[PDB]
Amino acid sequence: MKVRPSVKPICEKCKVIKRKGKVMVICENPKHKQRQG
Amino acid sequence: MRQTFMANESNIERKWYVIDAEGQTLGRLSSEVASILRGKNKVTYTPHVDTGDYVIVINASKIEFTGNKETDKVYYRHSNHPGGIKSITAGELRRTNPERLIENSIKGMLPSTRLGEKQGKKLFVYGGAEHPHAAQQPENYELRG
Amino acid sequence: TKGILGRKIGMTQVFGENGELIPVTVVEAKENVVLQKKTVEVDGYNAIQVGFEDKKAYKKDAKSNKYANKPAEGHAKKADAAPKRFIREFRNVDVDAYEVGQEVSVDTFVAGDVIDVTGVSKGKGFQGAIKRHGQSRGPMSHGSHFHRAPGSVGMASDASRVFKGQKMPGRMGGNTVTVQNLEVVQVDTENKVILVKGNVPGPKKGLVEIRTSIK
Amino acid sequence: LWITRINAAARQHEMSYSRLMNGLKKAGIDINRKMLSEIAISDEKAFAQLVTKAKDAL
Amino acid sequence: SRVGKKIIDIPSDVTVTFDGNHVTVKGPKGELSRTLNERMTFKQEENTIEVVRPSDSKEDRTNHGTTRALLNNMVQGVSQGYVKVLELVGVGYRAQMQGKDLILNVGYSHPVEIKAEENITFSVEKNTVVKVEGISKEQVGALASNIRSVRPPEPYKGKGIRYQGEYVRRKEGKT
RNA sequence: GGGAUAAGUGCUGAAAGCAUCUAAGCAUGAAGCCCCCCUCAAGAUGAGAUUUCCCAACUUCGGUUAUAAGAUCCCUCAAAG
RNA sequence: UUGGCACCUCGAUGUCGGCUCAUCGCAUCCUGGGGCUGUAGUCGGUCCCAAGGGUUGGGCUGUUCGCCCAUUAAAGCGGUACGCGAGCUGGGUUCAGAACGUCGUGAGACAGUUCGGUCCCUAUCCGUCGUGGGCGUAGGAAAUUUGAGAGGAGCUGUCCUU
RNA sequence: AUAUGUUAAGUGGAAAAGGAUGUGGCGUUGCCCAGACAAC
Repeated sequence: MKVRPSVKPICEKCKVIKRKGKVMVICENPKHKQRQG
Repeated sequence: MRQTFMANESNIERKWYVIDAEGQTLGRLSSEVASILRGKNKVTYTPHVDTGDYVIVINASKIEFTGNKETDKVYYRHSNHPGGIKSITAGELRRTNPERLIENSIKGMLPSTRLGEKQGKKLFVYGGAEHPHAAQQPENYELRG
Repeated sequence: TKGILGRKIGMTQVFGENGELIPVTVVEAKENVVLQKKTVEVDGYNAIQVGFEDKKAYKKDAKSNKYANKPAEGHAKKADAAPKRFIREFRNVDVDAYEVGQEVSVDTFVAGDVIDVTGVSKGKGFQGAIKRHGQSRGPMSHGSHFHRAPGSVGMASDASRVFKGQKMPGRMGGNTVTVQNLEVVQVDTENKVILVKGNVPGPKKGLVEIRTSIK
Repeated sequence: LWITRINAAARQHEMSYSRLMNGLKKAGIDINRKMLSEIAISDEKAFAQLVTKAKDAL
Repeated sequence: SRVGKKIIDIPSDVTVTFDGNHVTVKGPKGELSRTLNERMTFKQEENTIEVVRPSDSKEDRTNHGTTRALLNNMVQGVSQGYVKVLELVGVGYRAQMQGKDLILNVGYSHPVEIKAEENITFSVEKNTVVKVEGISKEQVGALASNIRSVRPPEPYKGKGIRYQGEYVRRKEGKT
């Protein structure tokens, strides 16, 4: 998990969602998972 | 010509009321009750004597909040010992001791004088639908809102 | 096992089988009787009330605590018993046993039982300095002038006051102390004593209050 | 103090102090706040008649 | 809500009784009920049920597809039922039944005992394949996840409990 | 040891015919939070509870007496100071 | 932190380091829980949650700081008048003596070395640690108690089995 | 208190470059039932 103020898609399969009022992304490879903070 | 009526202790007649805190919002019930503990709803209201009535709040475990207030409405209580600050959320304070929740909310709307302290001693909050004071013969009040 | 009162006699030693030395305290617990019994319907909680050792009967012009007075006489007579010196309540016991007026005998405990003992520690007068709080001395030498005083008490400006927990001289004294997880070494029914492994709070001939261990 | 007492007396006829004074002005009545509250204390019927006129002028 | 408007809800020998707030479902394995919603009302043409949403609010059109799906899952579970099967991979890793309860051997210094719950049926095939049968989809999924979280798959050799059709990313880390 | 949580992990699940830990719901999860353990505590002026003991006349009840249960002054002391 | 400014104090807010005694923040040194790994195992790297407790003896220097010797689970960084001299010391430096280098025609000077060099106060108020007398608690007493609240405690190594 | 609306953050009741399917208002222009917009 990367925690950075700038969250962006790195994949072409990466997806942006909101959970509990926080922006995140999710790909199958766990390196690309991020959340805003 | 100085002619204004002032109330004495040999003039005042206090009566008893019963409020139902069921489906009401804290604060909005509290301000209306606070105005009754003082004689504000009376002619012959005199500010240096106590001229208000007794109130009884009955259900008081059915009181309501609007926002997310039940999880973050901390209360905070210091104790005068180094690092002695304590804490409880509003949600868990009406789950245990709902009577102190409402009593403290209403007393915070009364003056902190020798007379405000005595006026706040007429409150009688209960949790549940019954109370012991049948001998005082209280009426229902039906908040205005 | 559940609860009993006694007096502290002193310390000795005992050789356990396998020949090891065991330091031991002699507690004498005679004349334990169940007085009033409290219930949740009458009082709000369950407990039994025990009286330890009997004093003399009511006398018309008594002037010490050696003779019972009228209210104590009546209370101790409601259960057919003589007046007692010490009276305590036990909440850990089962209240459905213990008829009122029973005698609590010393063999309610058995060798090997783990117990907790509660006494009043013993009496040290105004001692305060490095004896009360286990503090360090200043140097005894080079130029000192600072030996057994306390240090600084607080800071400057920011705290223009001391604080509520500051440790200062003021009588060691006689608090209530519980020692946990001791053990019964041997019970002596004819002399009515219990041998407890270790040492317990208080001076000789003080009250001890044995209970079964909570842990 | 007088305004507090008049406000208390007007809520018993389902008016607030604000609208009662507005209506009394539109009716032309020129009684003090000091007299208006001595009437409300001693003579309730007269105060009721004042309130009806204040209500009719609105 | 396409799924909300596409409310077929074709029943079976299962009878569908309404109690206004909640709904109860009886069938071959039924008698399970759930509290659905307040602002949404139903209508049963002959046997089939259809849902209707008021005021077209986004809250309404979001609760629409959910209330339509919960009834479908709760009536289709009593009819047919739900199953989730998961497989054990690794040397010496074995699990077998203790009647209704289940104990597992997955390389710890102690076996793991997971006692059963109501409306659930464990059954081991060959000391390496475990399936869970039930009528509640959510409860079946919950238990299937809980027994899996005892030893999840590791990426170097794949050993650990695994869903029957789960793809497992495998790494190649050489000494 | 129990209860509720953090980061995290989830189940079911729409909005958005797919997907998705979340928006309705349902779990789990830290030597940290609340209890559990030890001591003080009704001046808690909101002054709580239980058991037992004691109960008077004068009188202008203005108070005067004498007292009850129970204490104390004084004296011999220490396990207390 | 080194500075910029000159707003309180020049009919005095009087001192670096050490000692005694603490108390708070978290931007976490150890111990607890996790994600990713260029994580095979044992070890690590990086990030997220977390302030309950813990966080060493010496040699050299007045030294803060620093280097070194042995340990330890670990030897965290900061605020508190760079916490604390009406609680202590007085090694250092802004006092009178003396000497060296250097500068000065000289009396002298440096901020450069070196040896010597007086540390006052009986606690009134708040604060804090102990310990009593008075009244109150709708009769007066003796004993046993509930617990609203408050304080205390809270660490961690090695070895053996699997 | 009378009307209309916005906010779900206790924002209101202390801050930036940047980041983001949070939700209103307003336009221009694409693909529209001859079948897109996805799933299979």
